[PDB]
Amino acid sequence: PQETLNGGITDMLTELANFEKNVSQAIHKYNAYRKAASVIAKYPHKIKSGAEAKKLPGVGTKIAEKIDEFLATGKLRKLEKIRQDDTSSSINFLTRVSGIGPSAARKFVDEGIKTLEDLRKNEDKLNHHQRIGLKYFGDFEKRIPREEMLQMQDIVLNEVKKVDSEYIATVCGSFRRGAESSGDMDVLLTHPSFTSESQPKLLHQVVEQLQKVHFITDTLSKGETKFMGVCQLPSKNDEKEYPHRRIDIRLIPKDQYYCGVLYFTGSDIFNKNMRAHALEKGFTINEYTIRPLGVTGVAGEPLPVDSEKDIFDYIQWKYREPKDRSE
DNA sequence: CCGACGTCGCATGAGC
DNA sequence: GCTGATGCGA
DNA sequence: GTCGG
Ligand code: NA
Ligand code: NA
Repeated sequence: PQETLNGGITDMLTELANFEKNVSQAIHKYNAYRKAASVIAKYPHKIKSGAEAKKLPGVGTKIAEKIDEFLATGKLRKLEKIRQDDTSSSINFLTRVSGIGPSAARKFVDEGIKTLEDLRKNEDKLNHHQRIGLKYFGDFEKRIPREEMLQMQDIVLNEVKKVDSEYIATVCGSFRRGAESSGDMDVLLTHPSFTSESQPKLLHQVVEQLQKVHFITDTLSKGETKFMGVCQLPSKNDEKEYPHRRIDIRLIPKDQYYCGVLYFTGSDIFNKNMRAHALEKGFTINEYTIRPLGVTGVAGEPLPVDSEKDIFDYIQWKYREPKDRSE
């Protein structure tokens, strides 16, 4: 619903969330504030009091108090104070650079490094990932229009097939669900020659070809099963250059591919709902396999999966389009 | 009261 | 130089 | 910070 409903509250909780991750380094508190921010962001009424919000799952006593304070005063004293905190706001800011987490950011600010320009003056203290993150700080914070994602998909699917026409490639994430914009490109890759009960170069040569035609421009990380890096659409001649994007490519065993596609398609809320059905039906679904319990709860061997629908079939639920997997 | 809160590949440091 | 923990991102 | 065993 309209941000004007409870935007101040959700923004406040989101701010508090970020400080718990990046500054307090308390990851579970961060997820709590986000869970509260989300359940409120889906609430179709302008909240009148903290008690009204406390009814919602994810909102407890402390946030109810904070909502009371915000509603009455228009702000939150603890948030206002940490905003002005030069050390804390600087630590929180540096973590926006990909590769710089809470630990690196605190180390930087300790030794007087607070800003992007500070990072620029100090390259030899940055690792390879962080340098890329610094290099593309702005572009990485931009979202990717679906039209560009399609143009990116065209290039990925084409070069992948050109390497070996037996490769199977699927762009997952919210893009596969039909989102009008994406944050990055998540590619899932497989080959009939690759199963669980069974080359080290299946991933390399796909990455290699995408570098060869200058789609992939940088590499954050690269192993035998997982690639994380940077890509860029070809500049339409004299038209303004496209922003560099984040792209992940992972090689999954064929017998685990469709459990992988299902999981990385999402949504998170949908996955939660989905593998909670499965439990009530005697099956355990994770990222890799679907397995059966189990009179006492001993999970048996992974069931054969040749498609997404195959998984739906096991747990007696009808196949639902990626379009309709918001929850 | 008090533990769970996802899990893991890769890069990198520490430990030895 | 080998083993394993840590930081990071997803 | 919240939930739940
Ligand atoms: Na609640
Ligand atoms: Na970061």
